[PDB]
Amino acid sequence: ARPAFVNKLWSMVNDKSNEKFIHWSTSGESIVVPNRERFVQEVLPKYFKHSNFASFVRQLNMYGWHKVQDVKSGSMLSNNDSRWEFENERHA
Repeated sequence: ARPAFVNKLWSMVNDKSNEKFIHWSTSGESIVVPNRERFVQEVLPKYFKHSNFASFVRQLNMYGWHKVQDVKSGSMLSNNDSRWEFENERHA
């Protein structure tokens, strides 16, 4: 209940050190990574010392958040690997 991980995420997803790198999709319930390159290389190690994007997704799962790598409908999806939208709950 109220872990230090979700408590530190409320400041990173904001826009202080990553001002113009990570923003909300529309009003929450999802995060968007327009430039995962400049982000990870200059943001992932600026909070979790030397972790990788894989470790970041691991914490999101054990706390409640989740990734998004499925192809249900997608009229023209499945054609990009550098810009996705984190989901708060894909399945249960």
